[PDB]
Amino acid sequence: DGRPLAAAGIVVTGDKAVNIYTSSQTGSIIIKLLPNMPKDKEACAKAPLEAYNRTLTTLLTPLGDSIRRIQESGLSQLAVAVGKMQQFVNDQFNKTAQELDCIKITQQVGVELNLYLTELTTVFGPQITSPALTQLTIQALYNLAGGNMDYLLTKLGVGNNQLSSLISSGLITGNPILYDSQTQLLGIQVTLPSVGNLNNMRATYLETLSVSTTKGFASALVPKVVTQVGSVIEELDTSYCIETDLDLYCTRIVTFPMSPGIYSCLSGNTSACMYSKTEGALTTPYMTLKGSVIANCKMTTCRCADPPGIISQNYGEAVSLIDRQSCNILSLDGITLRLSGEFDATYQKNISIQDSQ
Amino acid sequence: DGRPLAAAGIVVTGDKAVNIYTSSQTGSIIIKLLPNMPKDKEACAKAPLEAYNRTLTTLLTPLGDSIRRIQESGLSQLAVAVGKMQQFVNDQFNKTAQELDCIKITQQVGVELNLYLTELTTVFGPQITSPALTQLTIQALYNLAGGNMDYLLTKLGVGNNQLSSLISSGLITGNPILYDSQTQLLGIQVTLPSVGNLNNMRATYLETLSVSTTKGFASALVPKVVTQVGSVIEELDTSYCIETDLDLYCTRIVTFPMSPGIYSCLSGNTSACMYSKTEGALTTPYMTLKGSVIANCKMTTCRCADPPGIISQNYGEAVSLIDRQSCNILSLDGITLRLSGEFDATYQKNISIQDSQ
Amino acid sequence: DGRPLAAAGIVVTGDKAVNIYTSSQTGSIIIKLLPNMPKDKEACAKAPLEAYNRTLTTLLTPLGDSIRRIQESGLSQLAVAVGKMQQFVNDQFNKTAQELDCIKITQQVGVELNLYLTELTTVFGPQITSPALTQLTIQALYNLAGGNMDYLLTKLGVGNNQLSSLISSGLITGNPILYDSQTQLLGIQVTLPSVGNLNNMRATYLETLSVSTTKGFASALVPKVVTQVGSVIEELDTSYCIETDLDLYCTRIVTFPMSPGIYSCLSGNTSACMYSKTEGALTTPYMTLKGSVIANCKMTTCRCADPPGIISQNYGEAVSLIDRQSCNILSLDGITLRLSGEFDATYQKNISIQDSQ
Ligand SMILES: *[C@@H]1O[C@H](CO)[C@@H](O[C@@H]2O[C@H](CO)[C@@H](O[C@@H]3O[C@H](CO)[C@@H](O)[C@H](O)[C@@H]3O)[C@H](O)[C@H]2NC(C)=O)[C@H](O)[C@H]1NC(C)=O
Ligand SMILES: *[C@@H]1O[C@H](CO)[C@@H](O[C@@H]2O[C@H](CO)[C@@H](O)[C@H](O)[C@H]2NC(C)=O)[C@H](O)[C@H]1NC(C)=O
Ligand SMILES: *[C@@H]1O[C@H](CO)[C@@H](O[C@@H]2O[C@H](CO)[C@@H](O)[C@H](O)[C@H]2NC(C)=O)[C@H](O)[C@H]1NC(C)=O
Ligand SMILES: *[C@@H]1O[C@H](CO)[C@@H](O[C@@H]2O[C@H](CO)[C@@H](O)[C@H](O)[C@H]2NC(C)=O)[C@H](O)[C@H]1NC(C)=O
Ligand SMILES: *[C@@H]1O[C@H](CO)[C@@H](O[C@@H]2O[C@H](CO)[C@@H](O)[C@H](O)[C@H]2NC(C)=O)[C@H](O)[C@H]1NC(C)=O
Ligand SMILES: *[C@@H]1O[C@H](CO)[C@@H](O)[C@H](O)[C@H]1NC(C)=O
Repeated sequence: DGRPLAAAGIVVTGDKAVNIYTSSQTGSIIIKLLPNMPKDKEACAKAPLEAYNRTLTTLLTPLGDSIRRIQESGLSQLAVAVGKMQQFVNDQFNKTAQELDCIKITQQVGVELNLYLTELTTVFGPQITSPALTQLTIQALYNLAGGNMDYLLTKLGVGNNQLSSLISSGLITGNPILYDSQTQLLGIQVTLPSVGNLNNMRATYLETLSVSTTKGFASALVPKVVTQVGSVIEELDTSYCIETDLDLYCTRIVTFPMSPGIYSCLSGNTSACMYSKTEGALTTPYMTLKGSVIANCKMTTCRCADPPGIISQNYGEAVSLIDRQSCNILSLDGITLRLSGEFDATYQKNISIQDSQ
Repeated sequence: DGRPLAAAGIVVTGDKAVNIYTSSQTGSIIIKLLPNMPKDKEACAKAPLEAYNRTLTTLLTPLGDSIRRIQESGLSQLAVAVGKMQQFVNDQFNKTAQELDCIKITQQVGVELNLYLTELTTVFGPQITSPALTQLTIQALYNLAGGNMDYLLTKLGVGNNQLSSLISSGLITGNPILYDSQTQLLGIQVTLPSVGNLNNMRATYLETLSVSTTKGFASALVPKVVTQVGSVIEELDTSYCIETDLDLYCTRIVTFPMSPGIYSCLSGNTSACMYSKTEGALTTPYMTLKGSVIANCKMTTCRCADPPGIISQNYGEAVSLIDRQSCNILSLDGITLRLSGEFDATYQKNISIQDSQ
Repeated sequence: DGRPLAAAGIVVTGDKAVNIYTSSQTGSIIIKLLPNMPKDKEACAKAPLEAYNRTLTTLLTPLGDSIRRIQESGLSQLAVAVGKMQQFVNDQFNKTAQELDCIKITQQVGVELNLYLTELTTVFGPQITSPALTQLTIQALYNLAGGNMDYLLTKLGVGNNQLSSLISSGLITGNPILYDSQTQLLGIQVTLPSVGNLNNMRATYLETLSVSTTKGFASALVPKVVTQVGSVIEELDTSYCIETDLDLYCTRIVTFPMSPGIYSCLSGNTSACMYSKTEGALTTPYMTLKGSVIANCKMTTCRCADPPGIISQNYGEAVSLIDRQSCNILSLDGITLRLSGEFDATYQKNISIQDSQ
């Protein structure tokens, strides 16, 4: 649509793609809670494994239960000394020899065992923590697509330029359907969608400030969201769509035709537009948008606190932009928005080993 | 309601129960961050404990802070050698004897400790992580109910058939209200609802495809949601209800009467139904629904690329109901949708010990 | 607004402040996954470090991947025995000596290393888990504001009495934008608002019960949400606002004027109020509210099961409140709610060390 209509008081808040989808595809992820241990060097490993396999059931038990409830619905003489004493220390040192191995080995098994639990909870946290559907971690999906993400999406329908969008959409969800307390096995059931992107159709979001022109009583009449494919341009009933920043995942596409004037305006012309005054006294002659503020500097007073100055707008402008680069600290008769700022920080740890005696 | 009206163009997207609820019940979970240690074996335990108790405060300090901020508002001669040498290795080995014990005991205490923290954060993750109200993990609800779930639900009003529903609802939440940094004590305050299920009442969500019948311009006129108790059938104002898959958790029940024609239609008859044509050119003739895709295959070609052949229909039917069995790949003109798919995967870890000497 | 209109059937569900906001401020967190280790005492720490630095990549690799995808778019003789024997046990014990140290040190480096991963995932869980925008944990904000929470809120705009609110708002979000697998460095980009609290303006939520007065058909006509600055009282279009419990974070303040009758009513007068009867047969004559229930105890028989009694209002009252203090178990012809009740429990762990020999 462009923004010549900006001068008409019509501000474009957003433009987005449109797609039809279905939660038809499906999949299952079967988690193996007890890691695959090496053959027999367990006598040592038995210690930590127990602690682990314990919290494990201390954790999952409830999740399991719920799953159920839901589903239901003398040189010669003394020389003897050297004989014994010598053989003895050998035996002792040997005990100590391997006695240092078990420790050395359990030491490692525990740590590895511990890493796995936090890894596990990090990845399937949602599922581990609730019986209902839940968003899937980026890790989970990936594993599910056996590291071959290119493959999965292609099956799903979207391209890379729709991954985050898809993710945030909250369409790819999963849930715990099985928990073998004895084998320590967890069965999650993912649910993917089959997005089918329409084409060359884009929904466009519209917002309107109280412009004067006709009079400071003016406020153009247009819909909130309109879609269009070619010359057609009808009002889109978004009620049937999940709406991400970039895409619009709709189950259906119900729409409505609009006055000929409306079309005429929204499409290049400005005059066609029909203002009016439903607005109340208290309505604010400015609005926020993408970390910026679009305001009818004529209707009020655009005072810029940082670069001192009044941000005025001559005729033809209809509405000013005011953003990070134009001004740095706006003030619109009552409030004071700060249009710029930063913060940096680092998160890190310093380990401190305590020597011993 | 049934589906004779499917012939009329009235597709029924869903049926759900209805219950009034009140966030009146309440509870408090008081966590003890430092595990109950055994009395005396400490000297060894102090090392790991310190580290843990350290990160504990590193994690909870901020959370603690916010809570405040929020609330404000020679046979004889050489024989001697054997005497000393002997007694000596005895003492030394004995040192090494118990010196191998501490290492063994802390080795254990560390792992147990470490596990408890990831357990702790998995269970009370939301709470530990934000001062506001947050969904309760299944594990926490359970603990709170002292393992006796049957008891709790009984008090909340619901039965097992509503457990998943409730959890999904988001009505059961908790928030931190206490954090003794010295004692290492965390105080969560749970808030449970008091759902009182209405009886024999059921809301039914309706949707409508552009049927022809009257002319390919047709499209029945009916509410989007209607509740009913026996012969009574009015429009439901869902604005006052958390909407779960199987249940509707409302705070009130606001409804409106409908045209006698409407009641006639929705209730068996089909003739009473009054169509119209408010739809626009771009409105798609096929909606989507739980994996399948209902569509007016009369209104557009429904080619199925998998088992080939046009899914057709004719007279009396109204709309096709392309299912997964029926077809594996729809093609409603311009947009091909997968209606079936699958994926499986396994999550498991292979520990890999290292040896010593 | 008060409650003299409570006699008119107008119940006030809530009162909230109003503020303008703009996601203009921005910040960046840069995590260091591998802790700062001590100089050359690694030989020992190398073992656990390996495991840790492994699971790290195991975890972050997908996240790192998605980020890319998105961004692309004989006294003399035997005396000799004592000579060697003695010297030997010395050397041997000494090995055992320091062989007991590495085990002591890695014992620690492990636990520390293990905690930092769960801490890390606890803190930047959302960010680690998804490439899209996600709520920031309290611990992250804190860190970002260098422990100096007061300064931050000052820059953002709200006061301490708006922290809880702000967090809940969900306006403060962050998202990964960089994962240096080699250095093991994560790069989160936070986004904070710049709420500019409007002043003395307040949005008042209104709801109405079917009062009789006129007749058990009455049902006053008033908006759902009205704002008011001084004597002005127009209807608010909350459409443009995030709605917290305490605050209303809007992007704009659209409003509409209301009949002079309306104004007259809402502002003290009761008569001016224009009732009607759009209500259906099935509409309930009582609502729920913050753990209590406002009801027309004249329309239905209000009976308190617990403290027995027939809660009943009287001419001019028009409605009743029924608190926890008032009653414990309310009964509204059909349903019974638990206006009160509690639960308490504790969560804690008991470590059980295993002895050795
Ligand atoms: C490694 O070096 C960093 C330097 O950035 C150290 O960071 C500092 O450590 C303190 C203590 O953990 C951090 O937390 C503090 O917590 C108290 C709560 O009692 C709070 O009042 C302080 O405001 C602060 O948040 C602190 O953020 C941080 N300070 C600075 C100037 O960096 C880190 O501790 C070192 N690693 C280790 C293990 O010591
Ligand atoms: C981990 O702990 C679970 C907890 O039960 C163990 O599972 C039980 O195993 C015993 C013996 O194999 C069975 O009699 C039980 O029926 C199992 N389940 C329950 C609930 O008791 C599991 O064997 C443990 N795994 C390891 C390696 O120790
Ligand atoms: C060294 O040898 C033994 C073994 O430790 C000592 O006798 C006690 O034995 C019991 C049972 O194992 C242990 O609980 C005690 O700790 C041992 N005491 C000591 C001091 O270790 C014996 O007393 C020791 N003798 C020498 C010379 O060190
Ligand atoms: C865990 O760490 C906390 C924080 O350092 C310790 O708390 C201190 O405890 C001492 C003794 O009770 C008090 O005098 C201080 O006032 C406490 N400081 C804070 C900030 O609470 C706590 O004692 C440690 N616990 C253990 C078992 O090590
Ligand atoms: C942690 O693991 C990563 C990946 O396994 C290691 O990264 C490699 O680092 C070497 C140099 O040390 C580079 O030559 C490789 O190209 C890196 N590979 C990848 C995939 O990044 C990293 O070295 C490990 N860090 C430590 C301290 O062991
Ligand atoms: C600690 O005691 C409680 C008793 O209420 C018990 O339930 C719990 O299992 C014990 N802790 C451990 C780790 O067993």
